[PDB]
Amino acid sequence: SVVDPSLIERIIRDDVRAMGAYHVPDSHGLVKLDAMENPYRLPPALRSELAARLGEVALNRYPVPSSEALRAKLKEVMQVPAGMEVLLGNGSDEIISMLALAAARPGAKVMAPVPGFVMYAMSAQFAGLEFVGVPLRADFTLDRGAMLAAMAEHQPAIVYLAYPNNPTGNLFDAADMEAIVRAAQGSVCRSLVVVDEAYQPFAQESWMSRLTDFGNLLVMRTVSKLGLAGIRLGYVAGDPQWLEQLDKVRPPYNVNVLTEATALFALEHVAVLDEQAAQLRAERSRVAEGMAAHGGVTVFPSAANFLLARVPDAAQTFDRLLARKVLIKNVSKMHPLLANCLRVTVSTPEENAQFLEAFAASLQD
Amino acid sequence: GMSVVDPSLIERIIRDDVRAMGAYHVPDSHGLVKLDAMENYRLPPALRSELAARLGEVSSEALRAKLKEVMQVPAGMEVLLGNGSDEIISMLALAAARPGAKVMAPVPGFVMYAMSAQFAGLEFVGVPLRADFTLDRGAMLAAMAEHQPAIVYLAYPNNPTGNLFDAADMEAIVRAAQGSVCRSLVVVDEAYQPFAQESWMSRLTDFGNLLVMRTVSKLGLAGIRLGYVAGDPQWLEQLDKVRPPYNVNVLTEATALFALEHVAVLDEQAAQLRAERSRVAEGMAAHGGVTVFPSAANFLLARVPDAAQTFDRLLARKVLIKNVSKMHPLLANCLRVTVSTPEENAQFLEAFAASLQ
Repeated sequence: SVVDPSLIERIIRDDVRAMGAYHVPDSHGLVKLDAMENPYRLPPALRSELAARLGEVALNRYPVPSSEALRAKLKEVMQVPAGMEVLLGNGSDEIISMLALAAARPGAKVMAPVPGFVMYAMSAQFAGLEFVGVPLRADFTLDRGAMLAAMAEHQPAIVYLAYPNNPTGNLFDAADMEAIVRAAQGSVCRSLVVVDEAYQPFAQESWMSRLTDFGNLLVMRTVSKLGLAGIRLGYVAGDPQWLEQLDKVRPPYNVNVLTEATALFALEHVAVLDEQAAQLRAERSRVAEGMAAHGGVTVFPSAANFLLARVPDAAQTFDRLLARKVLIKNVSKMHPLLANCLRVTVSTPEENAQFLEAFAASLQD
Repeated sequence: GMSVVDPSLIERIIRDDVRAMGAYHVPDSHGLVKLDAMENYRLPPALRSELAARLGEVSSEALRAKLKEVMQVPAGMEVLLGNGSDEIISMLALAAARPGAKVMAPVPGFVMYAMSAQFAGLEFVGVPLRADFTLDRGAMLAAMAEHQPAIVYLAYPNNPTGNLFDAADMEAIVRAAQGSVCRSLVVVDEAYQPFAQESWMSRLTDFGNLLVMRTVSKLGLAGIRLGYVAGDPQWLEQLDKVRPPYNVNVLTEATALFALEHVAVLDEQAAQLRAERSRVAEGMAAHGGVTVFPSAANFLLARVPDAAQTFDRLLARKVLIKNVSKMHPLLANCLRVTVSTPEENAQFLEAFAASLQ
């Protein structure tokens, strides 16, 4: 090796080098419950129908998925209110970046609760805008007064609210959020408020209908990738006066055809996707109950496909789980309020049962 | 009111220049011969069904191993996978997005070097190429000395100019970025390099601040090409920390593996490109006032008397090429034309000839 390690130290962000193995190698029997992903596969009948449709779209056998058709289907399926426009993207990150870029005015700031979605290189993930993180309460609830005070002091351009939040899992108090949306219209500050529902499972309480009630609100979501890897379709709904501006800063590339065809298929099989969501809800409860039954464990409330839990010793529990071929996410070092916290992704019944046993054993000192 | 948009709030939040821009209107390319994009198809029946089978049935390890084998990634170097060169360029910008971190590239260059920097909130330093689009070593080194960039992109060959920069100049740049002039990661972007050409891959052994970026052919299928970056694990282990889980679609990977297992087909693609690119270049250069610039890529850059007029006339004749005229002073009156199938190339040269009269 002819690498100069001091050059790597100089070029790569300290927070990127600080992080440990974001991806660990796929060994024999390793159960991964560390990533934002849905382990559930479709029924064989739907799997082969999707494989057929994507294969045909790949080989130019089936027709091109029209963006106008995909947007129209989203509006219908997602009950986008009358008068509101939908804008498509390559995942939620592109849409967040487009938003930040559209608002990249001299001195523009982005404000979001912390610990929150963008856990590293925040300003970088918000087109160079200054990031202002407002701590959530110790129990991860949104601190209305703290948000309002920071809003008054800092005068942000954009307020981002993850609904549910990553890594904490919780849906913030709806009243507190409405107060924030109204405050940002002028009385406290002047901001676009973006409710990010990217970690929200299908057929759940959405802010989509609140687009009718607030002129400074945008609601962003994603469509399932249906276990084929790749890029989830991202989308943002809101008033044409906001979206028409946002669409001018799109990167020099469109949304790829497989993502569009896959998202279309997802939208056309909502009954099946509702079934998965229900099965995951039942499994999340069993996993939460199992973890919660132990001494010194706090399982925090969750509306997501993952659970955050505080344990006596996260570093120790992580290693002991990995020693039993179970990989979860240690979020302990990402923020002071996440001290001794692990984030477990809800998986299949078989994998959940393996996690629960390994978790129970790892906690014994 | 509470429920209605405040147009002064739009004015306060959204950039003045974005509001001044016209709306994004998606143009229909229906009925047009499209020679404005970075695409090559022509796959035979037997392979098309074999590929169809593979995609019907559908391991990143297996793909990563086959990439290293076929592309002869040097011993000790690893590969990181992504969605085209685009995702890799974005990941690099994010991983290197420290305060004051600058991205540098010779200009005119691929729009994503500057764009990736803008999206990551990083300054971009364009260093002009010479009027003939050759790399200016002296300019590059002075720029590096002055600005101290974090990343330097050296395309091989360059988009939209098509040419391969001087190898000695490039090596000088890579070595200067090790500490003598500045301290930068130098990425050789081989995304536009056809198969079976001179590559920087083997030089990963010689330079510790070098990464080599490439794509695999998608065999003319619709969608994304597999993109990958080869280099030392100490670099790639850090870049892997911003790679999203399951970032690449299984069909993208399947097609990439199918292509890496049918190298002879990639060789035949390369051979047909050499022939057709010579044909198109000659046909264009025959016209008075037309300068075709040298290329080792899937497209040709040409300067015409009036690019706006030639573009409109070609479009009126149902042929779409890329008007890069306004994208850099050095591209004044330049059009970038993608080399395609014999039939499409014939239609282009027919339309091009009629549009110049």
